[PDB]
Amino acid sequence: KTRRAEVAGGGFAGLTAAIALKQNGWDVRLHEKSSELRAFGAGIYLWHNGLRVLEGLGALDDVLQGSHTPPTYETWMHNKSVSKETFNGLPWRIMTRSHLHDALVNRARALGVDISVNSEAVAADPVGRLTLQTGEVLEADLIVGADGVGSKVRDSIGFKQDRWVSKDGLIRLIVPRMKKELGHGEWDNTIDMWNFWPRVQRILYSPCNENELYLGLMAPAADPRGSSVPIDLEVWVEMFPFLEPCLIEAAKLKTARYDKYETTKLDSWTRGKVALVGDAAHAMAPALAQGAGCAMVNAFSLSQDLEEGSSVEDALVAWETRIRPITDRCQALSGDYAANRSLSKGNMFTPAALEAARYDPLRRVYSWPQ
Ligand SMILES: Cc1cc2nc3c(=O)[nH]c(=O)nc-3n(C[C@H](O)[C@H](O)[C@H](O)COP(=O)(O)OP(=O)(O)OC[C@H]3O[C@@H](n4cnc5c(N)ncnc54)[C@H](O)[C@@H]3O)c2cc1C
Repeated sequence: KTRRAEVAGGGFAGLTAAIALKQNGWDVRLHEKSSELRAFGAGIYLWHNGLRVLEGLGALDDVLQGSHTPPTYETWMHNKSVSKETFNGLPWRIMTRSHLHDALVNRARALGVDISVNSEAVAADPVGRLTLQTGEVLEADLIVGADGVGSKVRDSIGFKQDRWVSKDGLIRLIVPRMKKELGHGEWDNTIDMWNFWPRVQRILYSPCNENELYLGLMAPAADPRGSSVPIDLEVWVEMFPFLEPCLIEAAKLKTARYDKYETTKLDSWTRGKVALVGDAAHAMAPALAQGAGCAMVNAFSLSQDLEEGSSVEDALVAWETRIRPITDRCQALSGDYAANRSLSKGNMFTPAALEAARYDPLRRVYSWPQ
């Protein structure tokens, strides 16, 4: 009677699938390749779609405590404010990655999800097996590929994949807010601080709570000072002097990494009893801040479709058919924004840009109209 799920990946997609399945009475085992459960990338934004998934997972309270909704999302071009957007009340939130990841881990443990670390999936079979790097073959009614970019679960099966890689990247960090030292201004806002002159450098300034500030320092990979890690303090201060107190702190972080990204569009997300979720299926450009939101909605939604009385194989097909278009459209528009630098103009969180954000996975409708 008790159905079994094997999840490869302990990132936001895997943790979400795990919790949602466990809530529905699945016996779920999650496998994380790393030696501990950690999330990288410094900070993250969630919108109403993602926040609803957390509500659905019973992990919302722990996320909202200790994270921040700025009074406004502000854009600057060459230090001039060009927009302030509040999205007609659409909920949104900024936090560190560890904060979101910890809430999800605690919830999974509270539910009794079996979590293994040092446990790497190297292959999956559509008939319902997952092979680990040690050689162990696990049978289950449902295998979830939540193993991120470069997914072995996906590549062991072979999907037709459109791949693209960005040449340019950014350096993401958590630093103290330094609020007093920043002096006059609106330093609780999101501030997307664009510049093309004297050089292409941008900081997305993203308060996570009273103590922690998430910064994303973005410069071309061809720029040997701006792309440097640990950060080349002088070049960031010269273009963002009003952030010097925080940048001095960022310069102390010798763990900084300059990270680029890749995008992935697949011919399908399923094969038999194997479902691909998150980056493994649909890595997208960061411009709409929806990569994880989409992953969380999709993982959540996969549990919904598995409650319909159908075989797993048919429930998977139904799931992709139902939920995929919101992700495809989001991915597409985000890619276009990123290629065209569209957010530089401000006022670009249009109703179509906000489509994925407006989606409520709990009631399966679009809310917070614009
Ligand atoms: C610059 C940038 C900014 C972004 N900002 C946002 C944002 O603000 N808001 C947002 O919603 N999204 C954002 N994203 C997207 C977001 O980072 C990803 O979409 C999301 O983290 C992917 O979740 P995941 O669970 O699919 O994969 P991952 O987070 O990559 O996790 C996969 C996990 O699987 C593990 N793993 C890997 N291989 C194996 C294996 N073989 N076996 C077992 N485990 C394995 C990994 O160790 C990792 O723990 C951003 C992306 C970029 C590039």
